Amino acid sequence: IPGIRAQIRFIQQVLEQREREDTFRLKRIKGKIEAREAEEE
Amino acid sequence: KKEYTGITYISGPLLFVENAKDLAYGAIVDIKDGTGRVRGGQVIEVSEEYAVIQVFEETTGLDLATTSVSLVEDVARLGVSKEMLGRRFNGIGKPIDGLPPITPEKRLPITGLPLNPVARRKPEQFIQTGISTIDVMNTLVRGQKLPIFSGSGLPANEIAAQIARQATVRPDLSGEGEKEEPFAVVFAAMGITQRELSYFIQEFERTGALSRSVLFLNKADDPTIERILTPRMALTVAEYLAFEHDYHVLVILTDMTNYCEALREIGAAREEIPGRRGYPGYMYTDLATIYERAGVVEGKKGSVTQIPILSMPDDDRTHPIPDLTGYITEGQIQLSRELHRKGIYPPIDPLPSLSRLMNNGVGKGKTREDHKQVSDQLYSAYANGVDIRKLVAIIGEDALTENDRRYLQFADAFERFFINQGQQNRSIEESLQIAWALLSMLPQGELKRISKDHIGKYYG
Amino acid sequence: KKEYTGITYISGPLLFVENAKDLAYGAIVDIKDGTGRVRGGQVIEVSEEYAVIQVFEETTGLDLATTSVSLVEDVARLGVSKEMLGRRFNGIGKPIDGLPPITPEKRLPITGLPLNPVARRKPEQFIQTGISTIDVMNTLVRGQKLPIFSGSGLPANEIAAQIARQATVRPDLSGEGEKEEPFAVVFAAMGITQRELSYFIQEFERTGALSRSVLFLNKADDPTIERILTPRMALTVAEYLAFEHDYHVLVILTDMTNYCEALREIGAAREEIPGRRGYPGYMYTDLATIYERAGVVEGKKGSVTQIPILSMPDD
Amino acid sequence: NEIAAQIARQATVRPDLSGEGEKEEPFAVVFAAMGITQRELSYFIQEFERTGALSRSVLFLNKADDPTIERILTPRMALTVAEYLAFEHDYHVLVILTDMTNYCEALREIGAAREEIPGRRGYPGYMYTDLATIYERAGVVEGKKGSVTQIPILSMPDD
Amino acid sequence: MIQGVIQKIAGPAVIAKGMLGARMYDICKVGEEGLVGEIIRLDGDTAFVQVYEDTSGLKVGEPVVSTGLPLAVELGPGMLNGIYDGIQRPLERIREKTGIYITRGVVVHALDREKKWAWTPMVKPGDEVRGGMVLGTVPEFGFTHKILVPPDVRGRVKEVKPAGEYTVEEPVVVLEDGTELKMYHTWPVRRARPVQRKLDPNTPFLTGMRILDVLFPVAMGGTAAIPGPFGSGKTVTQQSLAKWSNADVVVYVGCGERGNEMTDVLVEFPELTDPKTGGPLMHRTVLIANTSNMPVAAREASIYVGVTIAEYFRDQGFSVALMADSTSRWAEALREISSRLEEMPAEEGYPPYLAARLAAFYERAGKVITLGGEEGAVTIVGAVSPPGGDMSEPVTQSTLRIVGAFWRLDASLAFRRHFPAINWNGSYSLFTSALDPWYRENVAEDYPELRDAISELLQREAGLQEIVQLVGPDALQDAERLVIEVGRIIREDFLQQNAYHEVDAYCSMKKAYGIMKMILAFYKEAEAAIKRGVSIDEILQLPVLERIGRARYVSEEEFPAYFEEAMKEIQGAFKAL
Amino acid sequence: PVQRKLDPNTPFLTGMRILDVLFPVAMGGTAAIPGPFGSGKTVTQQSLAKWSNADVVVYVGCGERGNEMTDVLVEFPELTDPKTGGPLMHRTVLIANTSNMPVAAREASIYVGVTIAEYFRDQGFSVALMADSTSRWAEALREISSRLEEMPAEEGYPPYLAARLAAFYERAGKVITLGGEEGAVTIVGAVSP
Amino acid sequence: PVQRKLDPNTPFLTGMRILDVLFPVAMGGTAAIPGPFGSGKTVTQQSLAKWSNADVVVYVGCGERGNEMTDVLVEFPELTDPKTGGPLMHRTVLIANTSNMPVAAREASIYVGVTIAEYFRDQGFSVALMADSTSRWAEALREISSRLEEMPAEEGYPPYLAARLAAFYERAGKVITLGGEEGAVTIVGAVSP
Ligand SMILES: Nc1ncnc2c1ncn2[C@@H]1O[C@H](COP(=O)(O)OP(=O)(O)O)[C@@H](O)[C@H]1O
Ligand SMILES: Nc1ncnc2c1ncn2[C@@H]1O[C@H](COP(=O)(O)OP(=O)(O)O)[C@@H](O)[C@H]1O
Ligand SMILES: [Mg+2]
Repeated sequence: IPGIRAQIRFIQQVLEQREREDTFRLKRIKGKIEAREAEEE
Repeated sequence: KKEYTGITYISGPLLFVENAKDLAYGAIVDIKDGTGRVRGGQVIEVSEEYAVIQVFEETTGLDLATTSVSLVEDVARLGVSKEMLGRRFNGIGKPIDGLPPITPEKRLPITGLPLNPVARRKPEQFIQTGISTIDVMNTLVRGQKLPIFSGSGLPANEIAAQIARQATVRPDLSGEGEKEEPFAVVFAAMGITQRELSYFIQEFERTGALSRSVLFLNKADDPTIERILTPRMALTVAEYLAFEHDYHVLVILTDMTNYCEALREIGAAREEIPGRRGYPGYMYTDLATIYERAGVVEGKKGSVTQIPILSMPDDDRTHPIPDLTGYITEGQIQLSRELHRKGIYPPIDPLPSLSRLMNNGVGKGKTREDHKQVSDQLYSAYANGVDIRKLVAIIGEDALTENDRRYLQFADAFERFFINQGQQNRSIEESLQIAWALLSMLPQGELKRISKDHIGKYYG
Repeated sequence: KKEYTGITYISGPLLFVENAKDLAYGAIVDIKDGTGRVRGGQVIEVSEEYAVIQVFEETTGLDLATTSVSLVEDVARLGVSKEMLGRRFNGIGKPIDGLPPITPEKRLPITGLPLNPVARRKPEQFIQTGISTIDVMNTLVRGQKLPIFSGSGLPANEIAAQIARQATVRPDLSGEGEKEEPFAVVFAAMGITQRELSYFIQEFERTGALSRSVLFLNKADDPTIERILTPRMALTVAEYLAFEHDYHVLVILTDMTNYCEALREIGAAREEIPGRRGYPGYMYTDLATIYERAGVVEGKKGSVTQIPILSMPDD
Repeated sequence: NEIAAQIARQATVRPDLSGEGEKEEPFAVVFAAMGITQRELSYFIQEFERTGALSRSVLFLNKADDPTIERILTPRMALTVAEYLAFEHDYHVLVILTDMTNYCEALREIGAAREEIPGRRGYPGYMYTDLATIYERAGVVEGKKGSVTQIPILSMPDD
Repeated sequence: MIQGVIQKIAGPAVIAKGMLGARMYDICKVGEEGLVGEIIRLDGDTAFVQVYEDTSGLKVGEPVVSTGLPLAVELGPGMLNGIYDGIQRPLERIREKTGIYITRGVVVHALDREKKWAWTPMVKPGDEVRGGMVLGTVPEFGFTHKILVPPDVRGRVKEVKPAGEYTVEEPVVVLEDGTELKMYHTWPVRRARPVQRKLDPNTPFLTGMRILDVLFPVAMGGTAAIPGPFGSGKTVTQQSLAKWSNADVVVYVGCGERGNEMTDVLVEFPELTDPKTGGPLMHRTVLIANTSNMPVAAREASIYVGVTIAEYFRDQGFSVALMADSTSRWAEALREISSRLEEMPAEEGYPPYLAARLAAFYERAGKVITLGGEEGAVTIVGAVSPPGGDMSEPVTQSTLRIVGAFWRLDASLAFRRHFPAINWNGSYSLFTSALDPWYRENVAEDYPELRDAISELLQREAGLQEIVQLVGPDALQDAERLVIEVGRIIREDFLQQNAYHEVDAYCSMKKAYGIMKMILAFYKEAEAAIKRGVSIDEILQLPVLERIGRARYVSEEEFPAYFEEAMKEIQGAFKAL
Repeated sequence: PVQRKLDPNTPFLTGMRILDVLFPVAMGGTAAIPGPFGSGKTVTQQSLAKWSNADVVVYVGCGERGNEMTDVLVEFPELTDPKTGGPLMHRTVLIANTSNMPVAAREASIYVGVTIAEYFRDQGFSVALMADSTSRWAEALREISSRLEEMPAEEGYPPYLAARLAAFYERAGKVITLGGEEGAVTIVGAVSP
Repeated sequence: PVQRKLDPNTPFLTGMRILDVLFPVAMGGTAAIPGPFGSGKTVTQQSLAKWSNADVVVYVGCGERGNEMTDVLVEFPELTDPKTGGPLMHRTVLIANTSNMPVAAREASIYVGVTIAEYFRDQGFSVALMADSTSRWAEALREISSRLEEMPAEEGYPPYLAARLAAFYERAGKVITLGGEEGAVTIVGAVSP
């Protein structure tokens, strides 16, 4: 029981890690597009 | 009318329109190509410079030169009437039955105004379904919403069809019930196979459901924004009927997961950051927007009952769609690949199925005397019968006593006669007497959650 | 005196000051709303076009007209005296006793400097605590740091208020010198329920360790900048009273998890990439700041011994 | 490295059971290395001089201490010569593309310098097309008795 | 005041032009309809209004005006018997005015403004007032009401009105500093009404059910938590500790939930009986209520509205129980209002400042003395409903870190018919020591020892029941059978309250201590009997156990005529045998 | 444009045991077959293409390896039609786009396979389209949407992906054509996660 | 730069029992020591600094305690290497970088250490190098790449960290210098995952 809880919790946290990376990257690319709307003039 | 030409930046499903500071936010436009063809679109993101038109269909015949856009119906509404009770539509609300399009009695906004909660009494009179394992163990009452957590490979749509064509309120258990009230079934289906749409029109037109059931069927190849707008149309028709003529309206929303994916696609299209697992952060309130428009009303007589059906992706309940639906609605019923591949229609195992409003809804005067006792007794009896059934693979049938042999024969006969129904039209009294015939297989005195007088008054 | 105005853009806890060139990176300002209330702020990201003031408190009712910004004390200094033994302070360090404010004796910066490692001796002498497994199997050598791990529903607060009072160094198990080295406990409460604050007040006043201790209680309904600033206040007063009076100060950092949620709460301002599970990746440098500030120095009899108690978020 | 060395030194097509007589031509090794360190390099070249294969082989060495972007050019430059020696001289070219993980890390670096949206675990989307245009320049053609057989060596990260 | 116009509308984010010099976080009526936005993220001239409601059908170049005040609440008389939304708009007058839906872009006031209350003055011209002092009483429902000067205001009082039958828009007094003072006043919701000092808990919040003050005290000025599953009856417990509390003012906050799980609150709570004076309980209970389809920031600031109204009642020297409902729903509201702000997420999906916001919620609750200088206490019985059911989620984690009394409710005990559903093997208090001198001085000098004994028994019973679970509860030995029977009668008698009983609705400390001493005397009398020479089962059939089983149903006004009588009766009943 | 669509009463007689008995495909219906690498997708599809009851088989290789395609081109004309006696390639129009072949051609290939199958269902035949690796078409959408500087949906596909996939799987369905006669397209789509 | 690199044939006698009985390191070879907190790591580094057969030990500790550095500087000038006599401190150049010192200096520090290692391998000395806690050097790379606003990949570590780390470890080996001496430099890299 506890080893399987530790494995499932570890997989949950590494998927949360992947999700934080990708929402960071999408925040960055929205910053890019707003910056490009500024860049055009 | 005026036509806003001089448009730049067509991109994907979007296009920009210069100097159109007259389009209000959320305005329906029609995009007339230079080649005489008209698409539909919705206006977002108006500015002083440019407005944004999202296009329903794919942008293919457009160009920077020969493009015009025209405002139509500056906030999206529909024309509503009562005569439309046999009329198929598709999302927008175009008739697709090849029959004369109706004239409005009213002109209602398709978005929902929320209910003042002080004008809602508690829902406490039942509605049968025909499905005995719904109407015995975990009932449905007028006003409640309860979803069907269907599997990804199970026959949900046949269940939607049968419950839509069979469920009728019965007032003769109440206080001298009249049948002057009609019963309107509003049936919305979104993101659907062509084959199962033909199945639905066959099933509705075969048993006279078509006389009293209005239909919003739109397909998968239809634009996704029509799948967003469709249950708005269904619920505003339901609200019009039930609260402007005091009807009893049962609404069935097929495949809320398709609504979810259309919401996620349009969020990522209209350029905003997704939240949990790539879903939009406003999915909870937008999902409450089309759940919490149901109920019963203090003073009025209407009753909006809401059965949504959602396909869980690969059978988890901490996926965001069943998490929000089980976190908003009142209970759930749940199908199972186990019992369906064993072979039983309908495939409802009840042991994770639960209403949270049966306690207020059933009882003497309302439906029947013994109803909750029968429900709890059958729940606990089938609960330990399942575990005895999986234990007996180890122990050996002779090595268990008389009483648990009776429990195992109870489970074996139970899943054959009570649940296994197919198309067998059952009402509530046959449901109770088959419940007592199944409970006769247990010996008396074992029925610890049923008081003695019901045993003496119903045993067989 | 020297009031910048001209606020172009206030977004969250951040605002942009036009025409700012005389300011400095890492300096402190006060923001003065027109109604008459100041707020602390920090000067980061200094450009020729504008300068980015991080607001410390919640922003409310600020404008772009009357937002008077003024530079206040370039290095993050603090007025520290000797006779702070036994007074409740703020998370900032302002007094909450009814007593008058202290005269300063050295306005030294609260960040501190790294010790030169060719000036540190080894931790080589002993201090007595109360707890027997901390005294025998574990051993609290004077001059190091050691944490107490704990759990969610476990009594660590009583162990804190216990080792704050039944722990004094034994000088006659070694040779002699027993008058000249008294004892002191700096007690920083990073994030507290009010009930805990009542418990610590009653226990310290009961045992009389308030005549030796110094109190940096958080009162954790205050804005998060006071939570993040109280450990450096505590260790600054500890380093002054340990390297200018040759004491042997034991320091209790109370919870450290309210600290780390304060750090992950201010960290989501610059949109820096979060690390493992939302903790911003420079956290190791910040804990290295507020841990390796302690240690022993040759030539002095000073020692700063750190006990950070931290619970796990889960076990 | 030792498995690749043994298949380099002692692999031979057997003509007799195929039923065509014989021509029994031995192989020709295109050994392209992308960030092998020094020890593997020593082992491969001493293995090749002990089996005597360096009179019929070519090495495109792009070591660990070499710069880190020319790894994108190394396999395509090797397989150009492989296509050449197969399809113009009727050979039996075997190509050892060592340690593709360093190729993929260099591809990740050039994909992340240009901000490009990656797929899974930070690798960019066009990695499929670039590993395709490395791999599928291999096979046999109709009529021409030249041929290319590849061993790419992967290093699975978390095995 | 500041009339600007709109230059951009993107969803609910309306970017407005012309409001240079406008403040931060104000009301900002939008358009000819007028929607209540809030002002974030200023930039040069512009201001980013976030609109609470759907922006369907607004155009560019439409006028937008501000108020200047932050998100406030209004305070005065007539607030009792009140039902509100999250931004304090009384839904009874809204269904009265504009139909059974809620039309977007409508405005009413919180107070009624058209009821002449009966003023009674209490200060004289020539006095001066500091903030927090009363200056006039109003009787509302026979509950006394005290109009305070709003805080951070001072001045010498003149133009004092005599005993007049007035409305809320008549300034009863003026200062000599300008500054008229009316009955109502407004207050910014995101901080506390400042008060001169708080206290430490030396008073037990008399819930009234005979477990959740005895074994699990909560200590008025304190803070509790209950996770509430379906199948346990949370609602009857909330009605019970709203009906039988020590606290004289209840603030119920439904911070967004299921609508049909809130219509029972709407149609059951005004037909309770206030069991002190006689009327319904609504004459002393403010009620905030939200569905799940209301505007989002209303659902967010709902509990701040509740806390600020409860502080307005604590500064009148009262005893407020604030019961909040389903804090995870409030976390969902905060999460959604975070995703509009494009914030970088946290552990599960939450904002980074969730622990800070729950700290600012819970720590605005304690036994406190007013600026007028008298005692009142605003304690919180706030709930939690786990969506996943797993207790590792950060909302239950931070709640279990911050609160001082954590209870549990089970689906198993109500399935076994145990009302209430409190588990005593997974719940915990922390208010034992701070209530220890009060218990010694006002209950008896052995009540902490006796609750130590019963806590030992309820540890011991589940500590030993594994061989009972396996072997069989007949063939044990002759001390452990007495422990099983004592713990079973502890369960079935000391724990089990039928709240719908007429006299068992309430349990003051002397009745609990009496039943408590009776059952310990039975234990250490029967243990003497079984340790001298006899077995257990002949003791188990006896009119003693009948008297303990009736001992909870005896009224407290036969209790001195029951307690020592049954004490000596058990004494002689085992002295004879 | 087709006259009318129907409900199917005719199976796709596969040729394999499980994929006809326990998991049937009706002749108008579609079918998806996901599988990890090294599992037997291509051999399954070639078993279908060798032994189905189709008048015409459109075989769409969208982003695959070349030896799969040349194996088919060598191996079919040496064999026997199940329906007629002809060489098996005479019932197969093959559309190929292997992995080294250029990147944006994949959307073109996957629409061209279904439109040639739609031409042959307008002749009253009964057509089997085995299209594999529509994941590679989603990945080509990732390719070109990555250079537009757009905001991708979940994991990196541009967000009109499922709209395109629904529009692709629309076109089957046992339909009565314009010239009175009836015909059918069936689709066997491989998805590679 | 060197004339030529040799092959490792002579063991770096690490001194401890398990580290040469079971899993030995050669004289030009490199070793990696993982291990979380509470698993020593510093007892082991100081033991390798005390008892080996090096000629110069370059102990480069980055992102590290101060007590370790002052431990090494206190207890070395009394203990004695097995070969010479005199203090051990006269063969150990140590580059401290305590974790409170400013974060950008670490990437200077590591290359300073390996440069000193090459200057001593050019003088006939079998140099032992101990690069302690290079995960903090990876944090330094993460901090400056996040200061400089590039793309992060795999938890913020910038994607050229493998190139930096490979060009670091590849400086070790067994060479013969241009003067005619032989030499070898070995690296013990302590990684703290
Ligand atoms: N019916 C079968 N009989 C024998 N071998 C098979 C059969 N089906 C598949 N295989 C083997 O399975 C392997 C998988 O081929 P492939 O279709 O490329 O896998 P996938 O496409 O699922 O990655 C093939 O090499 C083939 O030899
Ligand atoms: N700073 C940069 N310099 C060069 N290329 C970049 C840069 N940042 C991103 N890129 C990549 O180069 C591409 C540039 O796209 P863009 O200039 O919008 O259109 P085009 O594809 O015509 O160059 C993007 O797909 C992006 O992935
Ligand atoms: Mg495959």
